Amino acid sequence: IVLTQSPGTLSLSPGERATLSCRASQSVVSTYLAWYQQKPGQAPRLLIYDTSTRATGIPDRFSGSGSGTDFTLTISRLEPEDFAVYYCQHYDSSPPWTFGQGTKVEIKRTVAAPSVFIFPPSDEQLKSGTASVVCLLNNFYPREAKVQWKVDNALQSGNSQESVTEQDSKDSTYSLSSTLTLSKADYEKHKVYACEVTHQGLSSPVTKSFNRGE
Amino acid sequence: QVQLVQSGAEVKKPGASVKVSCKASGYTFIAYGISWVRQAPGQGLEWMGWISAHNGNTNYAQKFQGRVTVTTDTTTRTAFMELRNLRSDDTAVYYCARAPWEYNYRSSGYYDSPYWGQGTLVTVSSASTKGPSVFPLAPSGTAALGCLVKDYFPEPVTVSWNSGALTSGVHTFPAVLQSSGLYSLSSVVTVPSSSLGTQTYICNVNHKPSNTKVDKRVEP
Amino acid sequence: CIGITDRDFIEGVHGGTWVSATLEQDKCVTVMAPDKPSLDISLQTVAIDGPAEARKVCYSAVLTHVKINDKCPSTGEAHLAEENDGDNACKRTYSDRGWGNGCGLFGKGSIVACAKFTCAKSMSLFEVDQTKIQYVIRAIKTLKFDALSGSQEAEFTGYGKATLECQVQTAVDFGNSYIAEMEKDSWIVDRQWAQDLTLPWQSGSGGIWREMHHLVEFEPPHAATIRVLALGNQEGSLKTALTGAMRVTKDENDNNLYKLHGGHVSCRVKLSALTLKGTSYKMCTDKMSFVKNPTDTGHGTVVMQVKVPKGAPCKIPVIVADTAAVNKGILVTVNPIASTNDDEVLIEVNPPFGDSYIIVGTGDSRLTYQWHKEGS
Repeated sequence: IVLTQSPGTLSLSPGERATLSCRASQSVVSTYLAWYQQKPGQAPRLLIYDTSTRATGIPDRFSGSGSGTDFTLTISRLEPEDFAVYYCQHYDSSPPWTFGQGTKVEIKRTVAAPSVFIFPPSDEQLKSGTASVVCLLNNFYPREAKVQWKVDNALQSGNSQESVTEQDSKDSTYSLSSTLTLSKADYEKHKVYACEVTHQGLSSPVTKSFNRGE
Repeated sequence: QVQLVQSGAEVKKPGASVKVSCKASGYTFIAYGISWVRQAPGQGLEWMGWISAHNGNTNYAQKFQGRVTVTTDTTTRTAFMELRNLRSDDTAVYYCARAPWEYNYRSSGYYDSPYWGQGTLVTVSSASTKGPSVFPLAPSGTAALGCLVKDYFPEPVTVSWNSGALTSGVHTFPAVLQSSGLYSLSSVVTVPSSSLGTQTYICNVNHKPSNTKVDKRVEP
Repeated sequence: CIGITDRDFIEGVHGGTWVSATLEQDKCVTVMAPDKPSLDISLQTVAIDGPAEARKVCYSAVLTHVKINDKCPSTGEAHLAEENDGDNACKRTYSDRGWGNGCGLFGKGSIVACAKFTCAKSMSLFEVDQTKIQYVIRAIKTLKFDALSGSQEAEFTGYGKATLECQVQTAVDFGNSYIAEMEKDSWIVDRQWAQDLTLPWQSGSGGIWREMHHLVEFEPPHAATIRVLALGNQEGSLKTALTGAMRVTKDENDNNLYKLHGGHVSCRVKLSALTLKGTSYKMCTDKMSFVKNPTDTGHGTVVMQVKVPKGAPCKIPVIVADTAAVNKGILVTVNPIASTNDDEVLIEVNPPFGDSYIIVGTGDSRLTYQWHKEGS
């Protein structure tokens, strides 16, 4: 019994109408589909049990539906609170709970390119024995962006970890900071470091480069 | 009201065992078997196992068959979960949820609202507590500067800028786990070029588990 | 068609001539006068237009959304908000409790269960407005009629203006019977039989599914749980209980909710002062065979069809004796004459109780039949 939740990432401005789809395997008289809302940093708040009956204290705008294998969670008027990830669970005549694969509803705005910044490892840190290069992306939209580390024109993959902050509460923007962790002996053995940035709002992929301590 | 009370925070090294409690309260616990769901950080939800109280037969997910064992305590009004040898990806938040007792399309509560308990933050990794190593990110159009809170365990850490005087353009990033088992994040601020050599910027790092408080100043 | 006899009409001094004849469905009656064309009166249908729905009996229930409240022995009685809802049916038994299932002391512990009632398939019961029964005479000119409008006028070329004072006599006395409609099939059932049914019924104004417990029974309660015995569709018990009932064909041509059925009609035609003609028929004593053997109609009458190859223009002597010739076999068929040779003529007979003997023929070539009747 497989589930199919679409769409994945939803970009709607406040006041518009939302419509999610948790496409189930088979919709029969015994089919339970609990919807959910998950804010980053909190437990899911139960939204609708069964398929369309609102939970305790859930506002009036939340309502479910069922037609064929596809179910639908509908939000009439979106509000700033209602921007989070939504889930769906399924169990029918069997113990297992099959959950949805996520649906994040984010605020939409005009595509804004990031301002790329690169930070060399602090000369104090290299005395310890590790070097971490930080490549910072600031105040961009949409979230989808790729950062590739270029160490002496060589694509390095296998030592970099990224972290994207949640959407801003003022202008609805994201940020990203890639960290390249290298040992001291391997760090100074190279010369030029950079991070290639590819984004939707860039006419040409920007790269901020810096040589070894110059 | 009607609620489920779970256990507190637990930290175990890989291969050990974890027993999470879930004390049902407010309803007839004899029916309404209690199911278990978890959440890896970033990853979505997936159901691990399920138990009943009346007709105590249980069921487990095929991936977690050989590890988990769920028990119940009728007199104490509690539902348990024992997790066997712990891997690295087993770090998650574990929830207990009210559920029907037979799952036969009409017994008792097959169409009732499933309540959820609190969180059970299980953090499994080899290492022990460590204080944070704070390193600066000095600047070189709009200027950007920040601090690198590196090699700290465990979460959380509060990076306050200028002892609370900066709230514009301060993007404190979520932490990541390195290959050594110690987190490290960055907290940067976008400042105008005129405020570089005139004002004074200090990043105030406060780590509660180690009670280590670091206030580093960023000089260009 | 079918010719009339002498005493079927009367021509007076002044005014006109009247014909009093009974017309059943698909049986014509002609009016012939010398130096004038023959007539052909055909009764097309005797039907009803959009009967009124009295109630709606459910015979296939779907029970879901089962919720329980459990009270320990001697701690009060369990209550649920679904006992007052019109969607759910509830039951109140007791479950044995003790120190094991967590209750204070021993004894029969109270428990209440409720299950949502969702009727999927339901048969409906229609009641006829006897005055609004339609019956059509296609004398070609088309004439419709009601029990209220027994007289409708139409002028024909050759006979002047004609007024037809008609009257309809029913066949089942809708004053005590219903019209049950299943998924596709239909029936005519008794009103009290349909009201003495052990099935839930929805009221006329819409109401609710009153008396749901005829279809909802729960398993005996365990410690704090119920299983619902989903009593399936009792259609297997209904279509079997509806075996010995009269059917009603829905419709073929007119429209929907236009239910056709057979019956009886009596008419009187007001024609001008004309010298009409009479035609007599002899008796059928020749060889004859059954096309459709005498079968039941449901309301006591037996219907038989016969074929007369020799000496067609005659009426068939149908005798139902106690064998001897003395008959107590009250005859329903009017004008049992043969239209043409190698044709079939319908014969409706109302035998008495017990065991009778149908007699078709005289002397040689008698078509006999026995028909046990234990109507109650």
